[PDB]
Amino acid sequence: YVQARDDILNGSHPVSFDKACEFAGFQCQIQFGPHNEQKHKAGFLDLKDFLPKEYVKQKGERKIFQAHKNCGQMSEIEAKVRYVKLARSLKTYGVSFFLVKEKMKGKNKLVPRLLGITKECVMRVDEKTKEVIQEWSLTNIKRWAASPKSFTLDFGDYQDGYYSVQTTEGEQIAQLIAGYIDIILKKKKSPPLTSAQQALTGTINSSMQAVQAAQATL
Amino acid sequence: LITMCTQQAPGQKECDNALRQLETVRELLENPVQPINDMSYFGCLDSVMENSKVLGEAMTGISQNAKNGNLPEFGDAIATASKALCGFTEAAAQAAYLVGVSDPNSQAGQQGLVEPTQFARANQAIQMACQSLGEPGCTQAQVLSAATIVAKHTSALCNSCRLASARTANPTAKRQFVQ
Amino acid sequence: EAAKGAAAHPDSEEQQQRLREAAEGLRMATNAAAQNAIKKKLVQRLEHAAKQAAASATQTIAAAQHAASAPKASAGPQPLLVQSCKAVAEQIPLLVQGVRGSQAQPDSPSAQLALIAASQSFLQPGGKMVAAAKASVPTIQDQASAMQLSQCAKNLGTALAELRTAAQKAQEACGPLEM
Amino acid sequence: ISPEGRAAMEPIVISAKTMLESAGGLIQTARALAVNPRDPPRWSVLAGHSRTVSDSIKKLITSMRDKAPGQLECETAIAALNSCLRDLDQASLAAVSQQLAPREGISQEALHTQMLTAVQEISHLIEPLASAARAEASQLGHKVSQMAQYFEPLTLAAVGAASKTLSHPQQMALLDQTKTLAESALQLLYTAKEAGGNPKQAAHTQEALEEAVQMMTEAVEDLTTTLNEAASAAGVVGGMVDSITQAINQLDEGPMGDPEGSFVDYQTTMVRTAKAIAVTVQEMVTKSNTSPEELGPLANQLTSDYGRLASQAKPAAVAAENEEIGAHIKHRVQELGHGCSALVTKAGALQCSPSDVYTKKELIECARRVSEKVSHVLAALQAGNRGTQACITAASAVSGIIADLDTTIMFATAGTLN
Repeated sequence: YVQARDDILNGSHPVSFDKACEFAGFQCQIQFGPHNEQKHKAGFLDLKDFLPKEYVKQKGERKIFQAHKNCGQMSEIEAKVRYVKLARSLKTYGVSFFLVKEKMKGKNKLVPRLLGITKECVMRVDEKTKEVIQEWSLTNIKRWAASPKSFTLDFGDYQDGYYSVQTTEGEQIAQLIAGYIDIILKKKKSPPLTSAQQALTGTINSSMQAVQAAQATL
Repeated sequence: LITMCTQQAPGQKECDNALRQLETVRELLENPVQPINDMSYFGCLDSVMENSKVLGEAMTGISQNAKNGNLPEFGDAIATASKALCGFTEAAAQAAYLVGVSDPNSQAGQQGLVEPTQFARANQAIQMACQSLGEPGCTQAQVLSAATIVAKHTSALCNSCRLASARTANPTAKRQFVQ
Repeated sequence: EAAKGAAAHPDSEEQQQRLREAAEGLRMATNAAAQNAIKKKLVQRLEHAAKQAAASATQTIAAAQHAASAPKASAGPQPLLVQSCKAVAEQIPLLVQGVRGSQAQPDSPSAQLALIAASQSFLQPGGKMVAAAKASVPTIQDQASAMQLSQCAKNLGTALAELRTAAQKAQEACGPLEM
Repeated sequence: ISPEGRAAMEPIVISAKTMLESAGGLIQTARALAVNPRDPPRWSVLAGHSRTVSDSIKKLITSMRDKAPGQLECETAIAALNSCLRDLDQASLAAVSQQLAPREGISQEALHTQMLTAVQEISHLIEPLASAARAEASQLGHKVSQMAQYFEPLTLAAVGAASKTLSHPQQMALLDQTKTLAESALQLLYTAKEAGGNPKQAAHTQEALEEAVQMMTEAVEDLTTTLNEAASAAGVVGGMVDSITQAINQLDEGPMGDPEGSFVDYQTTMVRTAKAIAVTVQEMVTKSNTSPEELGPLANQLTSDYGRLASQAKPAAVAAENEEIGAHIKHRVQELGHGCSALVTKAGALQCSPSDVYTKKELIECARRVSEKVSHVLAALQAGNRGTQACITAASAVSGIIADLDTTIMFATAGTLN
């Protein structure tokens, strides 16, 4: 429960603001009763604790409280199991996440999307939507390389024109790739002549024979 | 002349009018080198569809009349059929023009600033108003009719002048258009 | 006194035209033993412009020959340049003779009027020249010919610039007696 | 006309013919039935003639529907450009991972020139392309042909840029712009191909078209910035000369349309331009006294300025009543072109040789001359008798007044005034 809560605090985990509110309901029930959140409304202990920084800035007003009511009389272990299963339901698990801004197709703008990667597949999730925008498996990868600022994501020949990811920590992601591509290894079972010069020379010829022709015409 | 001078009782006087216009538009099609009208691609497509509708309903009307044998309705129907016949024929010619231009190596042209057919028709309309004006005692009705007709034609030609002025090249040319 | 009156009030059109008439009066008055040479210098610049006009033209034609020599799709290479060069080729000789009469028969004002007309006519194809030029720019398969035509077109655009300038010099230098 | 177009239409020609001969035979049957309403073989051949009519009707319809005028070629471009994308991505790989290598025989600047040329063409024709997507497909397919056959060489330019350029993040960015270009290209391909110049296509098509059009726009001018700013980085660039000439020729052609904006508005525009160019050029002189390197940005901004000047001068030129003033302003702005040509020329020459004093002598005399051309355009717009040029000048004056008064009020706050 608490480690998934911590991943929530990271913002790595794909959680909707609404989904964050239901997790906040679970947390308010495991930490207090339904009436406490009814007693007082401010609750950074409801906001700061339950939510990541963007969500506390979102100042979740009373959808969180309604999620509390929905949890209501569920025991601490009841909401704990609910939270755990709800967190497992997302494809978030076994998966690494990295906040990145990526060149959006059509024109030079950078899209806010999350780098969700598991040991065997690579997803693609918008940070403001928390659903996967595009998906791949490890198998699909046929090449890779990371700049200090980005990384190359070979989606194989099937995908037309992969998109690279602009990443500060891209080299760390590439060492992950080394660790990632480890699973595929585990699966396996035991001059005087220049191009410019020659083009120049062909031009020279073309010209000289043209010269001979011109002289003859003369 | 055929119509209001020779009686409709033969009816097939419109048949031969159609035969005439048939051969006319036939040659017209035969050399597609020019467009009949601005009326464009999708427009002529439409024209084709409703024209074909006209043909189908003619297919109905003339056939049922001939079964009856009642000549007048038969003749009116087949004459309208001929009208639609004309219609699609120029439609097809002009679609030919447009999309023959559409060939990748086909070299289009602007075909200039004149729309001589419309102007000339206006010219003859003006001439006809003048001709009506030539005879001393003429009914006021035709006078008023021609007056309004030439008014609208003159206005349209004024629009033509303005359009050319906008679109042409020589500043003095558009000046003379204005004057 | 024109200056003083302008000092009285700046933008009064009366003052502006007074200065105008003053200026050309100074001109005309200078044009007692002069405007022989003043018109002559007007010219001198003019035929300068004409000379490099034709030079750029020779550039264009050479570029046209290499250009047509190039493409495997030599037939139907979609060139505006072929008609472009044909037009300027037919456009050169009159300008040539205008220059020739200007130098050979300078005093005869009508000859320079003729050269003025040759200039202003010669202008029109410039934009289309550069248009076909830039369009062709990618088309080539020999980037050497690309530079050929490229620097050619720069010549052209510069030219047409000074050409129009010379034209304005003529028009200010105009003498309205051409009839 | 093109022959094979006539050939491909010969089907439609045939079907129209069949219209006509079917009408013929059917109408002799109509004559024969007008003789007698009930003639069995005659009725049979009337039905057969009618059937031929209907058949070739549907055949004309088939030919027109399967005609799809010019659709083929947009997708040809689609695939060509997708291949372009793929190789661009190999470039991105070989750069981000640092394996790509230049063709060192060629030099970068000309490559940029080719970029410029192609994108200029594209930029120019997209709006006519859009209008074709409004009305006509013939020229539509023609234009798309041109733009595709320009894209591929521009792709060649992109690959040169990648393999040659030095600044790794920055060359990567250049190719990002290339990618944007291609994306816009495919998008317009779609928009038009479904659009087909048909007024009958719903406004969804319309929308798609216009926002795509913009997308291509922003792509194009961002490219413009990139290339000309490389030129500024480039020590010597005659490319701006070509821009000036473009200004000149378009100036020459003039706008065939009718005035829209208020002449006084144009006048405001020119005065802003002129004051800008003057302050910029004198500041350029000062920097020439200091150092060359900065003229590049200076030169290119000047170029832009002249372009806007001419651009808005044309509708200004058509926006008055006294065309004589318009052609006078025309004279003025041409001479501006000549002067700025000299300016950038000598600026780059200096950028080659910052040591020479003869260069800077040329610089200052050019600066003088062009200053007088600025004065010329000043007097021209003043001769633009409309409004009151004094109005804008006094607005500037009062603005300075409030600047003074803000200084005074801070004095009071500090109490320095006493």
